[PDB]
Amino acid sequence: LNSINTNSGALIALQNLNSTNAELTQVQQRINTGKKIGSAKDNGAIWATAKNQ
Amino acid sequence: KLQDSLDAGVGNLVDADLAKESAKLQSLQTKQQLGVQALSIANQSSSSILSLF
Repeated sequence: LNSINTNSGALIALQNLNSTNAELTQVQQRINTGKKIGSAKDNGAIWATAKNQ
Repeated sequence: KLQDSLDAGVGNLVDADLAKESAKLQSLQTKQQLGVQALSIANQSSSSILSLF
């Protein structure tokens, strides 16, 4: 509290910014690919099923 | 008649169905424009941290 060495609030704000940045890059993947399941990383079962089909 | 049948078979082997190709052309032009938009949005990501200094 009121300390020089540490600022927890900046850490929480930074992890929140990292979360919104990850959501942004995921949406960028959904537009540049046009697919909501573009790879096995998104969902392996539906992806393998659509691949075989 | 046999020569006409052989030419028809060569056409069945190689010829493309352009009616599918027109829809593919339209969808691919739209997908390319969306991909250029997503690429620009990905290129802009670095700018945000200049304002926090």
